[PDB]
Formats: sequence, structure tokens, C-alpha cells
Amino acid sequence: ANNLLNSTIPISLRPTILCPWFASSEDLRLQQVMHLVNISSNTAAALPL
Amino acid sequence: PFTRLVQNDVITNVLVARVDPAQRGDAAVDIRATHATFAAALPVDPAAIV
Amino acid sequence: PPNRMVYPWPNQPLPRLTVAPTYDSAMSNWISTTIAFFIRVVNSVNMTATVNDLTRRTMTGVMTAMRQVKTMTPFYIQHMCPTELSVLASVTVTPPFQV
Amino acid sequence: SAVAQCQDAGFLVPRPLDALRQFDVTSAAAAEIMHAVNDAFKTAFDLDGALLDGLALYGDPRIADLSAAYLQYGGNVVREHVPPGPSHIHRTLQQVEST
Amino acid sequence: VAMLCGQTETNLIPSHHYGKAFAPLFASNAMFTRNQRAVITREAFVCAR
Amino acid sequence: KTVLSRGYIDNAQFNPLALRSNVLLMLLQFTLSNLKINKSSTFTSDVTTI
Amino acid sequence: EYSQVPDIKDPIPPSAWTGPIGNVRYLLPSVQGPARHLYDTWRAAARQI
Amino acid sequence: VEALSTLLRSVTPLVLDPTVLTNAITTISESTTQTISPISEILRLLQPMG
Amino acid sequence: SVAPYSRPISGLQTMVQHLADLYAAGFRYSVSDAFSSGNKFSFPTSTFPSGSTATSTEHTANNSTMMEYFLNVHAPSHVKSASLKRILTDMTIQRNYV
Amino acid sequence: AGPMTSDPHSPVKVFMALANLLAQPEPIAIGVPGMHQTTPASQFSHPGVW
Repeated sequence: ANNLLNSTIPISLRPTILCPWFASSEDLRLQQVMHLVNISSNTAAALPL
Repeated sequence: PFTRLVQNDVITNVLVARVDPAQRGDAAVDIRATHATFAAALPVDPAAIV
Repeated sequence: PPNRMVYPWPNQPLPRLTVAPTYDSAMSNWISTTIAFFIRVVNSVNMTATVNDLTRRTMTGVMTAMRQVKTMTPFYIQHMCPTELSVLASVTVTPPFQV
Repeated sequence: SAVAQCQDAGFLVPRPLDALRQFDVTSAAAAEIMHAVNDAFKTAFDLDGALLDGLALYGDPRIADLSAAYLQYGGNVVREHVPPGPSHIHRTLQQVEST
Repeated sequence: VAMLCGQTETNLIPSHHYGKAFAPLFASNAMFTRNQRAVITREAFVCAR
Repeated sequence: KTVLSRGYIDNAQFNPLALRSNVLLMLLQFTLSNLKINKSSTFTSDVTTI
Repeated sequence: EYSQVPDIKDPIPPSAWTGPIGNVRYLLPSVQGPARHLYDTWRAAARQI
Repeated sequence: VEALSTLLRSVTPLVLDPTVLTNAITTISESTTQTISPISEILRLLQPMG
Repeated sequence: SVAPYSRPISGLQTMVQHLADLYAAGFRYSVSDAFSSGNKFSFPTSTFPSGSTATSTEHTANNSTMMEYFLNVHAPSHVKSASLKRILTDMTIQRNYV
Repeated sequence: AGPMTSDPHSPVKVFMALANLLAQPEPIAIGVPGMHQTTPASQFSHPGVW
């Protein structure tokens, strides 16, 4: 958010949390390319974006 | 990249390939002959822009 | 000469159907070079009277698509068709007539 | 990996099962294998949208590889490659095959 | 079109397919009748000449 | 009979020439079917003689 | 007047449609001919709308 | 020529199917009143000849 | 078939969903002619309403579309006379058909 | 409104737009043969025609 909506967390024990929510850029780069492969390269692809 | 008035730097094509050209032996060929091309354009109106 | 037949294309025995013979055939070469040539044709400066940028890319995309799609026809011509012609000529009632 | 192993020395993958016979190596077989894998993952993880599709657009997964580039009128090219990152399941599968 | 669409079958064994397809072709006798007719043509030609 | 089998071989047969592919695909399903987490559960002491 | 129904000399085969979207079916890309032309034209106009 | 051609078609393992080709092309073109003359020949090409 | 699911669709598409349902069901008219005697009834038909100028738009659109395809695609692929082909080409609806 | 668009050829199109109106009193040279100062400005969509 470009440092807008600054927020922070409390400071206490969080024993058993797990948040598998992330990936490397290569994953993102790969997915982006894959996304570009599964479209008709005419205007039909661009317009929704 | 946004090029500006540089004739030699005008980007004519954006390309993507589904296969490795080296396997096909296309290693020395024009890139346009080996990669797919995007083609989409939107006809905006100057009057609204102004 | 007797027991012989001529053929417009080069011919070779039937290999394993792996990737290399799929794309190395003379006919495939003819297709690849030809489409490559017409691509720089349509992108020539002279086409501007009719071909705007959008059309130019559109035509380009069509040609490269035609070039990229797999086809076994060139392989069949170079490695399998001569076998079929050879056997058929031996049984048709009218023998081949060639120059 | 799966498509490569059915081929002969395709890409640069390990081949623990190479002792087993696999006669057909045609592109049709590769497409069928890729569809099988694509369906398997979609089922296992309950995916919804298109996944791994479009690679068979030209109909030969045996040489499937991703890359992007753009060209300038001056003749310069960029040719950016997009290789996959390291994977866990792939390494796991090798142990299964070896076992 | 034929040059560009060259699909092939899934379990293609050239030996099996060719042998299966060529076997009926040798059930004919036209090959021999051709020879016989040619021989008669020769004798007719020579005598006519 | 995952692949290369359906319209080609009898129900009672198996395709000896496509064995490596079918074996590989079977193992793949084996792998995917086990992608889970070994969650814990209730432990108790044993008060019996055993 | 209303007892008339048009007679189509080459009906669209049922295998030319995709799976349903609740009521409608999209047209398969592999299908060509005048129907394809009609489909694209209306689709393009729908996009603009 | 006719007899030989019929025999060849009846004996070859080759299969002619313009499906993948149509799919690839249709990802680029569209049959609309605009951009029709540029692609008219392509439509003629892909038209089912029987 | 392997990955069915449900997703939202815009109101326009919802309109189409119902509109297609109606068209497939066919229009259901009810006749109540007064000149005849005690004979009102109802029967459905696929005949488009076409009661006023609001129908001219749809028919004119389809009319133009089929004609354009005929001129540019069907006719050149099918006609025989070379002279006809020569003159049939270089012709388009926007300056040859209304 | 020229700069607001992403088209690389927009500056030339802008320049030729005025050049069309001034073809009578103020002539200039056009490089590629077959193109004239009265050519529709929107056709200048190729880096080689600047």
C-alpha cells in the first residue's frame, strides 16, 4: 500500500501458526507466462484487463 | 520499455514461444518466425482526452 | 533403368519415430524457409498503403502459427511414402511410366 | 519429467525406469501423457481454471519450453528465458521410481 | 492443408500396419494376366507387321 | 491401462510395449494420493498388564 | 402463416457445441462455415457493447 | 491416377485432420466485418472442403 | 467434464440466460379473432414477433451478415466462371449492398 | 492528445496530420517512394516511413 495504512502486530507467543501464502518470483514469472499462453492473442485477451 | 522518438528502438513486436527452437533446429532463424505475436489495439478518441 | 523409380524428394529408410526426423525433413525445411521469407515480405515498408500496425502483427501471427504447428506429412513423404509407392507399383496392372 | 522419461534421453532428466520398454514415442503419446498429468493435478488439488493447457496448442509437448522476447526496429532482440524453479514433488517422484 | 495437417495414429507399428494392409493386395491375379496379355500383344504385333 | 490402451487392447490383456509409461503414471497417482499432513491425536497411558 | 418451419440443408451437428453454461453452449473453435462467421460477428458486437 | 490415388489413400497410415491447425489460427483471426478482406483467403483455406 | 464448477455472471449474461430459455421454449400466442365465432385458442410457434420496426434491426443485421459471407467466402470458392470471379472479387457490402 | 497514447507512431501521425493541410504552401520530402505529403496521416504506421 505504498506505506499507507500502516499497521503492526502484537508481541506475544504464537505457537503453532502456519500461513502458506507465498512464492518466489520465478513462480510468479512462470505463472504469468502460462497465463499469456492460454489466451487468444487478439483484443479479446487485453480488453478484460 | 517506453521508447521515445528513437527510430531504431521502436518495439515492433512482443513475442512468446511455446517450444524450444533449438530442438527444431531454428536456432539461427528470425525471431518472428519462431515466437507467437501479440496483436491488440484500442481506438481512443482525442476529443475526450482533450 | 530397370527395377528403378525416380522421386521428386530425397528418400531415406524408415527410422525410429523420434523428434529429430520429425523436423529435419527436406519438405519441412522448404516450409520453414518459405514462411520465414514471406514474413519479412509482409513486414516490408511497401505494404504500408494497406497494412497498418495491427494488421501487420495480425498477418505475422497467422504465418508464424502456420509455421509452428506440428505435421507428420513431411516425415511421411521422406521416409514412408516411397515404400508404399514401391510395393503398389509391383501389383498395379499398369506399370509406372516415368521420365 | 514424465514426458521426457518416456522419450529416449529427452531434455536432461534422470531415467531410473529406463529398463522398462516403451516402444511408441510419437507426439500423440506425449500429448496423452501430458493430459493425464494435467488431469491428475487438477483432480488432486481441486483446481478450477485452465492449468498447463495451451502447451499442446501446436500438438507436440516433446519440445515444450517457455520463453518471451520483443524486437526493435534496429534489429536488437532481448530473448528472455523463463526456466522453472526447484521443485519438491519432482524430487520425491524420483525416489519413488528408484524404490 | 494436407501438407500442414498430418496427424498419425496412437499405437502405430509400421511393420504390423503395412503387413496387414499389403496382404490383401497379393490375393489378386492381375499381375499374371497382365503378362499373358502382353505376350499376346507381341505375337499379334509381329504377325501384323 | 492409464494410457495407450483403451481402444487398442482387450480387457484381459495388458500392453507390453507401453509398460514404462503406464507404470510411471500409476506411481504418480500413488505420490499425489499421499500428499497429506500427519496430524497428532489423543495419547493415553496404558493401565493394563500388557 | 405460422405453420411453417425453415428447412436447413446442413444442420449444426450436436458435437459442435461445448458443455453447457446453465442454458447456453459456446461454439467450438474448430467449426467453420457461415455459422462461424455469424458467431464471430455477433460476439464482436457483444464485446463492444 | 485415380486408381492409384484411391489405393494410396486406402493403404496409407497417414491421417489428415485440420483440427489443430484451425485451433491455432483461430487464436489470432476473427471473422468480423472489420478485418475480413485481410483474412478472406485464410477463411477459404480453412473452409471444409469435404 | 473433469473440473465443473460455478462462477458469477453479469446481469447482461443473466438476461441472455433467460432470453435463450424463452426462445428455445418458443413464443406462445393466443388468438381471439372477433370475425369468427367463439373460437379463441392458443398455440406456440417459433415465428419471431416482428410486429413493428423494433424487429427490423435484428433481421437487417443477420441479412447483412449472411450476404457478406456469401460475397467474400462462399461464392469465390464455389463459382465457376473466371470472369465472374474476377468481377465478384473487389466487391463489398458497404458499397455494393443495402 | 498525442502523448496520452502508447502508440510509438503517434508523434509521426501527429506531424503528418498538419503536413497534410500544408501540402500546398509548404512542401517537404517523404522518404519511401509511393507516399506523398497528402497521404492520409493515419497510414504512417511503420518505423521505416518516418
